[PDB]
Amino acid sequence: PTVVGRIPVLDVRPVVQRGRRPAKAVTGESFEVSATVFREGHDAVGANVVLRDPRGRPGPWTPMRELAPGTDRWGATVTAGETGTWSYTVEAWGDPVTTWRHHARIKIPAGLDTDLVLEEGARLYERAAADVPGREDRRELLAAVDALRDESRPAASRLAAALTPQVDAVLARHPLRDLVTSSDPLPLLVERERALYGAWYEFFPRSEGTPHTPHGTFRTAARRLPAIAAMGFDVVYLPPIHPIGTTHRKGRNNTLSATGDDVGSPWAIGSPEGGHDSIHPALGTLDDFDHFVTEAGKLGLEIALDFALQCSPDHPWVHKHPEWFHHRPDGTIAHAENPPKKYQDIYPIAFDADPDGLATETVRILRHWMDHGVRIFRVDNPHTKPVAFWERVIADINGTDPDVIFLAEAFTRPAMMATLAQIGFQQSYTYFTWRNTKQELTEYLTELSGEAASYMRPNFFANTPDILHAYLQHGGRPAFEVRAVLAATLSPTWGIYSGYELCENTPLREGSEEYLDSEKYQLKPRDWTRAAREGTTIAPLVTRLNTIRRENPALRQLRDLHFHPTDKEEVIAYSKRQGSNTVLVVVNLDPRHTQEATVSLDMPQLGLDWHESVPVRDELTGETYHWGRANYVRLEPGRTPAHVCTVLR
Amino acid sequence: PTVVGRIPVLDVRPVVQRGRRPAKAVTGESFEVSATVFREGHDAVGANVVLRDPRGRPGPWTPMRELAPGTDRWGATVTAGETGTWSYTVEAWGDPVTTWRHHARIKIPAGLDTDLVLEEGARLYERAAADVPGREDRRELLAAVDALRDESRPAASRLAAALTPQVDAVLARHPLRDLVTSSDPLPLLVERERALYGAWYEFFPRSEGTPHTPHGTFRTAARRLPAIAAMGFDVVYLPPIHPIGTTHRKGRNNTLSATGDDVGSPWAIGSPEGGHDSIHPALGTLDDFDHFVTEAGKLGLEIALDFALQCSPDHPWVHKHPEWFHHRPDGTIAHAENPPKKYQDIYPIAFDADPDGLATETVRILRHWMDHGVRIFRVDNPHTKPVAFWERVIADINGTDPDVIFLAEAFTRPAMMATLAQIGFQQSYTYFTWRNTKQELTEYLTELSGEAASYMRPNFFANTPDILHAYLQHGGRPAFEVRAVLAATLSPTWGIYSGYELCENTPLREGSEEYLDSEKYQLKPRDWTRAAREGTTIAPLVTRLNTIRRENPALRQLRDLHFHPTDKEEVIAYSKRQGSNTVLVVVNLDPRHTQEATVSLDMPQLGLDWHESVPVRDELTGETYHWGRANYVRLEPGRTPAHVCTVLR
Ligand SMILES: OC[C@H]1O[C@H](O[C@@H]2[C@@H](CO)O[C@H](F)C(F)(F)[C@H]2O)[C@H](O)[C@@H](O)[C@@H]1O
Ligand SMILES: OC[C@H]1O[C@H](O[C@@H]2[C@@H](CO)O[C@H](F)C(F)(F)[C@H]2O)[C@H](O)[C@@H](O)[C@@H]1O
Repeated sequence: PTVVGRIPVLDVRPVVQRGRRPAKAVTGESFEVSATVFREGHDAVGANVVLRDPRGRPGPWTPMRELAPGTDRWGATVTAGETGTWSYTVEAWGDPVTTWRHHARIKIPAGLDTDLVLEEGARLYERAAADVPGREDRRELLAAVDALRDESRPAASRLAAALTPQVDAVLARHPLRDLVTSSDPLPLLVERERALYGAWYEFFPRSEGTPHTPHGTFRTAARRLPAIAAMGFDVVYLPPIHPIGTTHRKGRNNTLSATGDDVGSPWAIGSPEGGHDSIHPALGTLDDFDHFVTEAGKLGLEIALDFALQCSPDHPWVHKHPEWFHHRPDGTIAHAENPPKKYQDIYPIAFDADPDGLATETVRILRHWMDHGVRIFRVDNPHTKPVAFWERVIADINGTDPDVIFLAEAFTRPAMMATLAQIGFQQSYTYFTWRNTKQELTEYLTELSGEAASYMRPNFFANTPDILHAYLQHGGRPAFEVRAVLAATLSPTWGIYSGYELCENTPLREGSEEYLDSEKYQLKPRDWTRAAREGTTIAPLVTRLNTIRRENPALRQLRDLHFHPTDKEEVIAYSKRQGSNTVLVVVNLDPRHTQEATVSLDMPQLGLDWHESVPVRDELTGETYHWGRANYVRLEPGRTPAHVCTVLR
Repeated sequence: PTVVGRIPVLDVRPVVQRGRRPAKAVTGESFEVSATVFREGHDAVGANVVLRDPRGRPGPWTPMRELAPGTDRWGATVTAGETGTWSYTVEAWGDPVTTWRHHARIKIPAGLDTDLVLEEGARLYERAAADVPGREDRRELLAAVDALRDESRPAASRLAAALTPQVDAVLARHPLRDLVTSSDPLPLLVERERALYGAWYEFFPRSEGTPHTPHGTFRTAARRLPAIAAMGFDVVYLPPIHPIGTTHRKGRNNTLSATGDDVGSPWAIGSPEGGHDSIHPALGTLDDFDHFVTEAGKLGLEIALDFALQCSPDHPWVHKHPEWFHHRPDGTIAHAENPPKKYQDIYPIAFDADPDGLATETVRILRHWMDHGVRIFRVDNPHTKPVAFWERVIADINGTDPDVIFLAEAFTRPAMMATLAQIGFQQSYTYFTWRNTKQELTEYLTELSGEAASYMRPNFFANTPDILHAYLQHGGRPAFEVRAVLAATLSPTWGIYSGYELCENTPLREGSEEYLDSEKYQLKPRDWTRAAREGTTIAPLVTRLNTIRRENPALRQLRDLHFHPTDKEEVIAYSKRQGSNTVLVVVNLDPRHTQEATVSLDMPQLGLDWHESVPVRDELTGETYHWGRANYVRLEPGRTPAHVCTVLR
């Protein structure tokens, strides 16, 4: 038994961990299946992709083409349908009809062995007709056969009868395939739309309180939900909603000792009041939570809860399950770290004394919140827990509830980030916030939209409670507008942390990416009404970007992305396409100076000829333009961060 | 059962077709095994390579190192021993001692609960001691344990006692490994030295005849062997030695009609005198062949026979096995092509009617010649036969006779060239002859010496009966000198086709790569004795190159090769290393003009400091130099084509 088949079909992609983990897609998402296909001798090959659904049913006829001359690399686009575990194969084959046509087209005008050549053509078309199911199609081919054999017609006429468009149509759909050879099937995990596409909004319920009761509840925080939905978001992500420890509770601005009314960090989970399956008593009850979830649902918002597998020193687990922690010789548990950051208010979990107990309890907790309508979890720092632990937990949860989405908050080295996605995380945080120059952005998104897209779905948060980039610090509102445009148009999933709209950008100190008076350690009431009235919010820009995304399919996918040359380092241009929808974006990365540039569009990449010019509408302003191979732009920060254009019919 | 283990160890390389074919080596050859290794959290990892021989026996302790900071890619060099099928795995582990040392070196000077840190180190060293077999090593570690625990001593000195070199030595030999995780085993095929290293000489026995009998015999051809051994060759490759057909026999200079005593192409195999298992009547008998093989052995020369699976029209197979050929509707068999080259004198084989019969007869023929001492086969145009056919044939033969070496003469596209090597071919012809500028050679050898070396062993023929490159045509003798130096020093296997050393360079016509009056179609008597007497031969240079290769282990391997910058386009520099042997080569690629250049060596790549300088000897001349960071060279065509220097010790 040979490893290589009759007609070699090798190195089928996409592939994850040599086939041990599935490649990823979502419903309706297109992606390219490719392979290395060739044969011995000089005759032609063909190839096609067979995508099988969870019941094993093959999809449509999907012929491949060679992707570049001389490479023997073949590819075709396939589209994922319903959710579940799919599989795909590549089939390679001798293509004798293409070979014969190429030869016949030369030998017949030349008068070389024309009777022999034409009879050879007849015998091929006969064999082709054998595997054709439709009688009318069979007759079309038999007609070509009989004309090929009609020795009373001129040679050129006999040949032309075999090359009609009606003949071609039958053969494109039902080619004569010699020596059909398959690859072994590769697995494909198809998940719901929201795993790839969605806009995310993060906020702290406790900050949305009242004059008499500053600490918000689920009842009072539910009042933010309409504004969040009105901005076009689809997911609300909440920091931990559990009780917060008192022992070593942190004070305002990440100081070591809390005083008086200090609320502590939500990530210091657990107290006598309860742990990960409990509600912070100042937020209300489980019933209040259900109400909040119902109200979010009515507005088209899904809740994403923070899952942080760690404990305050006051968490029940500390005495109920001591072996879930590493104890030093004197009995103490060292507080967690993420150097040079220190987390004195929490203990990390130890996994090697009782991995089964931890896993059982972890999925019990997740299933608790799932029963209260939470189908998305934002997983805090998963790279500090064992990789195989997440693999097991996610397979367990998705085994009964495949719609549950896990988002990996792993800001770490590339190997770990990729692995966490590959072992099951539906979504990943990225390096987005640390990619701000044109080169950084171009390089990173080429990586994300390239091969990584077969296992990773990026969630572009333009800020988070722990990340205020110096770009925003130094650039002010024009920088906030640029990052929102970039995040919203470069990834099918993006997000902001509340306060981004107001352009909050005062850091803890120079050189830090922490906010001053961080909301992690104090209530932060914000005057939303005033900001709206005084126009000191970019909420209208955020709203518009999400509307443009909702209306343009090209912006709801990841893999089709192309960067176009510009003659200015500060100006970046790119396009994305999905079917007949084409979006073209031009961004001035300079938040402080006006930039004019020439944008030289890669026209064949837009599916246009170099001479052509197309109508475009800038969806940020309503202005229309006619663009071609080279277009002038002038972008004034404060007035215009970018052009976000749809190509018009 | 999770796909990732406790400590992630991923993407072990080398790997060939995802583990379905083995990576390759030869006895004594070193190469890097690598993997992606990391863990959760911030603690240290360690890794090591377990190389197992054909009987399952593990090699010595082989710890890996991270190859580049922040990449989590780890590697180690291993060395292949005896021939057979080996396996390798990578083991990954938590390295608690490295972790503890790093923490202790910081915390002890700062006075941060030092009693606790030191008691944690004592318990680690206690664990580490329990496993060490050596009783002297054990008491050394437990001595450090006691020092660590002596509370009556200063903290710094308690720690310092755990960091002594004699403690380091023990733990380098027997580290404490936590949570040991292993990759799945990958296969390694180890083959004999000749598969990677050897110098080849191609000649036609019929051309080495006599005045009274111009058509050479095996007995007269044997008298040519001493001069071939004296040039330092190891392998003598003979074109087909079988009867040659008369039907459509080609005439001199590849004319379509043979006349009179035209001997025809040896590749037009078969007549009623016999086929692939027979000897051409004019060469003699099988006994004569045996004499020729015996004489070759006496001189340290192995025979490589040409295997060409194709037939003249007079081959007995044509009527005995008509289904081994593709017939046209009129019953005729179209002659072979390799467009636009036409081979009117032969029929190609068809494989899909009786593949079992063809495979069976093929290995029978090979085994016949193997019984007569032929353990190397040069396989003619394997890419016009099914890839799976060769995979089967090569597995069948190497199954009983693993020492047999197959060389693929596949001048074709890269995917097929690579696949043929991957499915079993021990050696491959290459694009070498069409790589003549510094960039071409640099790029091509970077490819060959990189990842491809895990499955492909290159045989650098500077010429063949079908390839007289324009570089040789225009450059004359000095060009022949350059190509010999390049071929012999860039690859551990190289070869020439006879007449190369006489600098035969007259093309069939301008822009052709065929020789005028090609030996493929006529007897080519060469007056070797006169060429030697008159010095009109570069045989002494060839002899010198082969002696240099025999005396310098660096030139007998492929993977270690580094190119060094020079400030002249026409001058190329490179180095190769194997243990303490280093060879530095500088070549003037201009065969018509003298070239002066500055050669800026990458001293770190030579294992030297940037300021340092080292004694070298140019093994072509005997002249000694002192070379360092930047060296002047002056290379003069016909006098000094190159420097071939060994670094002196
Ligand atoms: O309360 C513990 C810890 O909470 C925050 O740190 C978070 C950290 C630990 O869970 O994990 C991620 F990095 C995060 F969620 F992004 C952080 O917010 C506070 O920053 C930290 O000071 C506090 O000690
Ligand atoms: O005798 C047939 C054929 O022999 C030579 O061609 C060889 C070819 C066909 O076997 O395969 C390789 F490419 C080779 F061995 F390198 C060729 O020498 C002659 O060139 C050709 O003219 C002749 O018809």
